[PDB]
Amino acid sequence: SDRVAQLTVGNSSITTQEAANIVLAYGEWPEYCPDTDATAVDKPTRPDVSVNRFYTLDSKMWQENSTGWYWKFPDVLNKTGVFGQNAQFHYLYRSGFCLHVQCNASKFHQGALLVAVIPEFVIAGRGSNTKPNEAPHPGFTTTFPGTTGATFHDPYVLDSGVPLSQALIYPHQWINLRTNNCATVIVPYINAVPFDSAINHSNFGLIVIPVSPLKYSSGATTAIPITITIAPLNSEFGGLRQAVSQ
Amino acid sequence: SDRVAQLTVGNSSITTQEAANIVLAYGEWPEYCPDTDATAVDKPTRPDVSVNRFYTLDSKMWQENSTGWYWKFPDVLNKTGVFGQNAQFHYLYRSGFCLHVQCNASKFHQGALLVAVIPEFVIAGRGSNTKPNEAPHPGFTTTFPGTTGATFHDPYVLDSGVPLSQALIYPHQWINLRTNNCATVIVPYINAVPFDSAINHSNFGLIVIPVSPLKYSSGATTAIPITITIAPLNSEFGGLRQAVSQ
Amino acid sequence: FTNINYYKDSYAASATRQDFTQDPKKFTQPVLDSIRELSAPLN
Amino acid sequence: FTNINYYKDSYAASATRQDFTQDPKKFTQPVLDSIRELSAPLN
Amino acid sequence: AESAANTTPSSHRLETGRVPALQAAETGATSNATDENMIETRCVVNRNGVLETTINHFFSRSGLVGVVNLTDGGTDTTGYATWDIDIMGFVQLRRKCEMFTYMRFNAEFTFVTTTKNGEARPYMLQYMYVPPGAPKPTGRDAFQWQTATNPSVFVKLTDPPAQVSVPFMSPASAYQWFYDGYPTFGQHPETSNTTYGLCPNNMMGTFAVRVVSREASQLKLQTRVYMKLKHVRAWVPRPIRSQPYLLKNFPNYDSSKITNSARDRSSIKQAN
Amino acid sequence: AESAANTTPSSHRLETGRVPALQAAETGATSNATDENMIETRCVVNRNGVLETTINHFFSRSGLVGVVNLTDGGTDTTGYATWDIDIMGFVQLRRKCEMFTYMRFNAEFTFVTTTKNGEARPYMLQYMYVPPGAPKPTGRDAFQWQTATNPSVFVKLTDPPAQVSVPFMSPASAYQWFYDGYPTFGQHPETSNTTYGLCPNNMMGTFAVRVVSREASQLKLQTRVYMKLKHVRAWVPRPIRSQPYLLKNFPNYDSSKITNSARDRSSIKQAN
Amino acid sequence: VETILEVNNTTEATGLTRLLIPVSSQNKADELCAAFMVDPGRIGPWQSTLVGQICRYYTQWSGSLKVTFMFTGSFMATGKMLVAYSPPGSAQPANRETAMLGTHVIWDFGLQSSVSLVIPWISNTHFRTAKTGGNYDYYTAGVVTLWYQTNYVVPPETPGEAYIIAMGAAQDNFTLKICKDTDEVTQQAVL
Amino acid sequence: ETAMLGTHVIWDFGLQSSVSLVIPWISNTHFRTAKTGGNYDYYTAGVV
Amino acid sequence: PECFTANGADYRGTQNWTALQGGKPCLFWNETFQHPYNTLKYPNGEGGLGEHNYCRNPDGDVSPWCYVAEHEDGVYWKYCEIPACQMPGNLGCYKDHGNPPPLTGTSKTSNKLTIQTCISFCRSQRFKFAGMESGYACFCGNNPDYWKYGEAASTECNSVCFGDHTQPCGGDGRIILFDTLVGACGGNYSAMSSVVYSPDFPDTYATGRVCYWTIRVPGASHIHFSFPLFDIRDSADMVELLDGYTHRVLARFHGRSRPPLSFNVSLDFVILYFFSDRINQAQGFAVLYQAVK
Ligand SMILES: *[C@@H]1O[C@H](CO)[C@@H](O)[C@H](O)[C@H]1NC(C)=O
Ligand SMILES: *[C@@H]1O[C@H](CO)[C@@H](O)[C@H](O)[C@H]1NC(C)=O
Ligand SMILES: *[C@@H]1O[C@H](CO)[C@@H](O)[C@H](O)[C@H]1NC(C)=O
Repeated sequence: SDRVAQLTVGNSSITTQEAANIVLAYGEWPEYCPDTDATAVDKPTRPDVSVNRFYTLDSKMWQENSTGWYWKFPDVLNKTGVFGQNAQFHYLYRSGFCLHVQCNASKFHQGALLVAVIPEFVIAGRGSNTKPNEAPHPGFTTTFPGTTGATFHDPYVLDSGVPLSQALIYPHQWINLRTNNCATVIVPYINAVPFDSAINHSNFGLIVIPVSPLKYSSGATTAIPITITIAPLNSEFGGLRQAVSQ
Repeated sequence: SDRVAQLTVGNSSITTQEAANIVLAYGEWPEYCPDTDATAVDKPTRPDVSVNRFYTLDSKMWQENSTGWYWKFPDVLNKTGVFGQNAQFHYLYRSGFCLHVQCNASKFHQGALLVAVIPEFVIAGRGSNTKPNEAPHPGFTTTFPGTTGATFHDPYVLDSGVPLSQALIYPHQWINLRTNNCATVIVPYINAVPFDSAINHSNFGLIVIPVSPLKYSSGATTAIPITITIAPLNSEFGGLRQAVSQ
Repeated sequence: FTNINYYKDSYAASATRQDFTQDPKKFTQPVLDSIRELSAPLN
Repeated sequence: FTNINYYKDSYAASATRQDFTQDPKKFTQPVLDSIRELSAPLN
Repeated sequence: AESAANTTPSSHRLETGRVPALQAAETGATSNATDENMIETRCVVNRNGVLETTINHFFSRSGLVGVVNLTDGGTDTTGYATWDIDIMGFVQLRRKCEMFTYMRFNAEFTFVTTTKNGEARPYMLQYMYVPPGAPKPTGRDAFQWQTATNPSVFVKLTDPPAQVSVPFMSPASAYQWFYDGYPTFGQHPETSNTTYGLCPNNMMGTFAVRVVSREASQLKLQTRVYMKLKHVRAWVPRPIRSQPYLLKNFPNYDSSKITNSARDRSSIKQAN
Repeated sequence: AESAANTTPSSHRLETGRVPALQAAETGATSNATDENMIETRCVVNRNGVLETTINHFFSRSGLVGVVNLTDGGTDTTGYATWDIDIMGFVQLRRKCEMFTYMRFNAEFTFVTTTKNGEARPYMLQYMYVPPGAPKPTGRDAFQWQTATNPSVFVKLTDPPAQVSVPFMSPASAYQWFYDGYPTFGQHPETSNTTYGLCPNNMMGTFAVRVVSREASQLKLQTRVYMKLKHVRAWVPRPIRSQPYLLKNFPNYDSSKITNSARDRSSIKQAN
Repeated sequence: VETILEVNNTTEATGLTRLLIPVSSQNKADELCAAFMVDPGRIGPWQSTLVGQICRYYTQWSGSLKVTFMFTGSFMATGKMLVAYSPPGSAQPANRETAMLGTHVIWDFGLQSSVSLVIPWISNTHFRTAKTGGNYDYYTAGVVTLWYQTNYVVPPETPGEAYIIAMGAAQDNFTLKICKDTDEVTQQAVL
Repeated sequence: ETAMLGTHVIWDFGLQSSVSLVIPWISNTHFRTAKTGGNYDYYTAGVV
Repeated sequence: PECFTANGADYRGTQNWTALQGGKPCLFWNETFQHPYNTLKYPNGEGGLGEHNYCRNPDGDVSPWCYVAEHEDGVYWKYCEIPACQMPGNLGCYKDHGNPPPLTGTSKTSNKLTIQTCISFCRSQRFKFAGMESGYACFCGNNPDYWKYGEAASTECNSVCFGDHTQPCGGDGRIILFDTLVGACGGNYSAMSSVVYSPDFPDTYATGRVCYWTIRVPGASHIHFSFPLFDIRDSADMVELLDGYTHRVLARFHGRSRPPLSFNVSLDFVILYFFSDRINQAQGFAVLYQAVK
């Protein structure tokens, strides 16, 4: 009565057989901007169907020597569909997200993953140079990976100087291959401003890191992918102008 | 709602995931000696914490050619801790016991064990001599094995001349490796006298006998131990004097 | 007592009265199904 | 009067009101049988 | 909740179905297993206080923020000494402050000025707060030191240290030390992103100081800034950094030569 | 009882059975023989006060506690000066304080700093209170002098002496200068027990002081600590020591050369 | 809030394998698994958690703790373990028959794959200083030892090496006192 | 120091010149057989 | 080298100052009727007491010390910082500040902590340098830079140990350094001129100690031996000198035999034998050798 679930948003539906309870981030549901907290004057648009649905990204094979992956959510589905088209024409943006990460295997595989959101997940440069001219900084595809994603180099320090062990304070969930095969996190709009550009600022980022390695005996299946879907709950847009690319 | 359980006694706790219902011996809970049935005059002591907790014994590897093991419960935890120290100084003793036998394996192993209590489990000597001078009798480590335990020689006759097939009249429980991995039996104080010495008389004895042999394919794990914990519920002691060893 | 300010502004005062509103379930149990204390988390 | 403190803490004040509770029989007559004043201490 | 927590008397249970010690961690929740659903406890009433562990009592410490030099030479002198106001210069208050994402507070800056070898001569100073957009003074006798429509403090060296209260002056609703984004638009390079992570809503002007005189003063002063937080509110707690800081306004760490979060032991099966 | 005691008029008795002057001392009790059950007294009303003899008026004296030196040389200098806070260094306040077993109070430490030959130049000092577990500063320009999450006092030499209030900070319910026991476990030697009587619940950190400057200061300061007790409660009164103190943290006396509690007389049958 | 303990903080370990506890099939009937101290202000496994840094900011702590283990093996892998807490006194216990006299919880590998050993407050005084030994052994808390109860049995064609993730948090009666500076940072470069 | 762990009474030589040590009934069963040792040490009572 | 003991009990020098740079003079050992250590009660040596004012150690202290003139400031005795008083295997004392320690390795705390227990704790884990401070510490490490905080004076690091009360276990915030080679059983010694101590040298040697010290040099002409320290008061335990080519014994030393201060052997494969007993153990040896090329 609890390990089954069907999440339906718009014209999409996600069915599962082995699931834990859904994680609601900070106890707050995604809601529309109230008139007291608002600061713009132009009326915002609310498509409510074409931008509120489960967009499925690509799958990534989880090998034995894998380190992990991360995304930037107001940047991943920024070029795909009506949400991206509506976000390229407008200047202001505000929405929540529903998350779902699929990873199934047999009852003979072992391993565990950690999927969590990190608000304001700034990527750190890797180097030992303090001069301003040679201090290493991450590239644009490292900061904003896009719909593909980026890999970790030192996932022990979250590629940010912050230890992974303390990253359980964020809204997180485990994917233990002996217990479940999916993880679901609902996250509201977390920002210090009511509206913000969905192109020059990623609010938070999803991270999948295998802490327990994938292990199996010789003879079983060897292709274990990680699939992720994203639902932009309660989308709002404002400041209509020409469409920009980036 | 029934295959999970958490038994907490004192400062100990036993968690499980695959369990049957607890077995209550003869429908009687362990209770304190009533004043009508008592015969001593000195006031008994009741520690209620330091002697009422789960003491864990050693583990024994269950091989393919195993026959079984048995213990004597007012003798196993007779030298370990506050219960043993309190039982060496006093002359009278009365308590119940809570039992728990752990044996986990994969879903590819097969086999079944039989854990049961036998009140007044007297060990029989093995031989065909009727002369009083050569009639074989068991040694002290065979009658009272201690905290280690003793093995069976002829577990088909329970090493007592009594058949194992009829030993289901005792309070028993099965450990079937396809159903559960633990067995729990709660037993009250069973004796024909209110109080009794916990050194010169064992009330009953636990017995673990594998009737279905342990079988597995080549490649799986090969170390299958048997772990046992004991909780002395409702302990009472009387007749305080110098501490004796045995 | 408590060093009230002598100014027209309100940010130039000292620390005001304390507030013991912890509400720690927003970080420890951020789930939708209220897990009972004596039950299994998964059925 | 008496130099009341101007702080949030309570240990930073001066000496509070006095207390004249002597109760000196806990050291001078620590016995169980109440010895009368006009009597012999041993019979 | 003025105290911590009380413990109710517990007892033993011998029955099936109730398992409080099997809290599944795959759900992302914290185990809610108390003492009373476990080993037999007693009745204790706790009077230990929880007042000191609050945010307002945790951030009401001054600490050092900035050090400003003032050479005031004779032939290659400068006269003034500007210092942009930022708290990411000393890793103590930065490490204490960077365990949250969004904060909002008021400040109580205190200025302590001493001499090079250590001495307090009665020279009068002038501390000036230049907001962003106001022109910076160039010279010890510049036009900007008139302080018209500009707050300034006149104090000597023998006087007690000055102390002014600064309100919350960010254009947004709260502060933030982590801005995963870009301040401008257009195309961004891939080799050197010197504009990534630049906190836009954090610049708070430049602090300035000179010596009020006519000709010069053969002295080398060195003033220190101590900022106390008050009326503080924190959001979205972040894990505490475990790597040594390397840059001023960029979180970086050494790829090689990584520091572990814990020290080493001889063996895993040994507590000492 | 705001006054001492009043005397009721008495008279003579000539009768058998009532003996108030035969209080047996084998019982461990104090003789309860008053004046009215003895020689004929008069009616006097006493207005003498008993306010000064209380514990709160007996322990509200400052006295000297510690003396801390600060050489601040040029080539073999130290810069800082730590001093562990303990009151068993000067036998006056120790003798006054060691007539009880368990005490509990608050402190009003006052710091008086002077120069070697005697002079008050306006040099700024920094008094730091390092609790147990915090790192001790090593050097006059060390990292610990930032005083973040650490109480400190900045005062000059020409200023009046500083005075801070210290609360009751023992982990137990009260203080104790007599601990008949051992702090650790295991086997204890028989030759030299340097761990016997070590008061565990009495360590209160280390007090530190330096001079706020850049290069150095050719001066030799010497600060004195005066601790005033207040809000004091005493338990289990102990007899007053009659032997000269010999060690800092161990009650010892000379086996030979014993001091008598009273002086000598010529004869026992002579009052002079 | 639960946070991963670093029990495998010894050498011969990289960053990710530093947070795991290896579980295999022992040939001897009873063996000792990883063990660690309780005091969260002491250099060791409690240094990688958030509660350890919070208690390193302050100087005295009270209240009970919680350590929640989590089994990340296969589905067909079963077994039982003994997690045991022991108050101060003698050294770390040598065998299980000595370690099971304290506060212990028998743990199984079932559908629910996490047990939470609670560490009760068994101190003599009200507060303990977050300080390591020397002359400060007066404020030690004890040792948490993890023992093999029965075994790690596994069917064939299944890997026989699992891992257990250890997490730790605080209780409702956990309270702190006097604040100070932490000892995680002493030196700093001029930024 | 071994014998005073049982039931004992401190006795003085005063004006009253007799003490009465009572021997409590500390048996495990209800009745004891009035028989000496050998295999009958099960019914022994103790030493004064 | 002048001190072959961990506390400088055998120091016969002529330093009549407390320190050579900025010190106060020591008082004579015959002008000290006020204090219980003088020549008027200890004639014929007893630690070394003549008509001089040298820094001796008659009371079994952690360091040599003399009587300073009391300037009405309390202290009437100060430790003498002797630069040439260090047993070979004692690197010196250094400072200890914080999170980067001087020795990056494992640590251990104990209520009984002598020098040899920490040396054995660091040696059983294959570390190069030992270290201890404040009486209860054992810092192991292999790093070549342990002076990152500076070198401190030897008089500053004279806090007493816990298992023994005649050995200096560093001080509060000051670590004392040692090599892991001292007090061991055996070692492939191929240096030019080293020192060989008995097993458990700072402590007393254990019962049933027997080991093999092998001395090999890449082609020296002959070796030169010396015996600075030698104190065994039993007739069972014994030291031997062996040849490893055809296994012949060169010399057999015993407790009842006074060994010569120096002799020569024209060999380069010297073997050392040391059979302990189980009845009496008092002190070991400090054999110093030198190879002539
Ligand atoms: C120390 O002894 C030397 C003799 O070598 C002597 O010249 C010198 O004056 C002595 N110094 C003192 C302070 O006794
Ligand atoms: C102590 O010995 C020195 C060295 O010979 C001598 O000069 C001095 O007079 C002696 N003192 C006494 C009191 O004999
Ligand atoms: C050993 O040889 C050296 C020179 O080779 C010589 O100086 C020394 O006296 C010799 N020792 C003996 C005991 O002959």
